[PDB]
Amino acid sequence: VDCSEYPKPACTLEYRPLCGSDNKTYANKCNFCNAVVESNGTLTLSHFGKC
Amino acid sequence: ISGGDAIYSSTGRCSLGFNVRSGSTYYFLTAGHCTDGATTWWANSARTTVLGTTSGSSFPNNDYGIVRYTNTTIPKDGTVGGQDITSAANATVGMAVTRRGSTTGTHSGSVTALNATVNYGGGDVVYGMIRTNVCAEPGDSGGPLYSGTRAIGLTSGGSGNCSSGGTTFFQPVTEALSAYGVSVY
Repeated sequence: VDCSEYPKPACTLEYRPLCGSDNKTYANKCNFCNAVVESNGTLTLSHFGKC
Repeated sequence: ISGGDAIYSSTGRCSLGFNVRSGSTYYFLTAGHCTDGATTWWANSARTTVLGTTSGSSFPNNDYGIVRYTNTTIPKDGTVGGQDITSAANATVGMAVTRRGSTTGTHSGSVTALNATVNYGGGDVVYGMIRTNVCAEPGDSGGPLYSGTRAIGLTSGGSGNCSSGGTTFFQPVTEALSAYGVSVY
């Protein structure tokens, strides 16, 4: 995932689940990318869809 | 199926905006970021019940799209849940509004600003947006903003959530209706 433009204050509101390397389901790209910023970039994408 | 209800693409879930028509042809409006790249829409997470097919999409710059119904069986209520919709109107600052979406249900508040520019990043800038104090969460995109019997907008994006509160932005529905020559019913 390209998070090179985050953190972003405003996100679109689609539900597009992503499964992180932390075993948590992120609701969409914008939530995932802000969570990548929050993890100090340790978080990666395990797969597309729910964990 | 009516405004705020779950709709499912091949990759996720958004919300139905309003049911609309042109002559005898029925459609629904939703967000343009939902319709962008999507073809088929389903009524269920199993993707075994087809709703219809994407007929148009305008994202960025705006945030609206339209899906033509192909399913003759599914009811196409001219409502947002129990609320009858009978006209469309432009948003005004202070207007009493309600949003419905497939994640958070029905939430009420007010229009705080008009003509907001919202930069989602990567060249995805939307102009002319309605700003409100109503919260929303992922899956709510595309859901109606309405004021009684009047359709006002379609859920685009926001900040925050329905636990601590937030700010949500909406595509004026009149622009979507004009684009496709459709009307609420």
